[PDB]
Amino acid sequence: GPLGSMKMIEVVAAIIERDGKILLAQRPAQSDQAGLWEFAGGKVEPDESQRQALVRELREELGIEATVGEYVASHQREVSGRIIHLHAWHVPDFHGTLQAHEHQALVWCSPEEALQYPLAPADIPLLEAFMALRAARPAD
Repeated sequence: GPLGSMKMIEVVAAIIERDGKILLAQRPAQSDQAGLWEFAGGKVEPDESQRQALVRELREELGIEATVGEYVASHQREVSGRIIHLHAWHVPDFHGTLQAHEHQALVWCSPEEALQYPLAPADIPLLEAFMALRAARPAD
């Protein structure tokens, strides 16, 4: 029925895996509290590429020039009628040093460890399949 009657909000999430651990950045929304970490990334403008968005967003937020390669998983959710389309992609390489611009703390923790923390509701299904990818291995 309604296709174009809905608009998608595209968001790319970068899974920065170094040493076997993933990069988590502390940032909530309107919460006066902290402790909840998120997977760094950003919203995708239609005129920019999904990989390009991650690369530039991480360059702006994390001060790193990331190299996008292997896709992990995608998750869909809604924001008052609008469908947000999140892509968790694994960046196997990054140029620079990770810094937190719009984020408070930056931590490296293993996939299994990460899902035991207060991750955003969208980041959970994404990490679930990331650790799934390492444990089941789609290459078999």
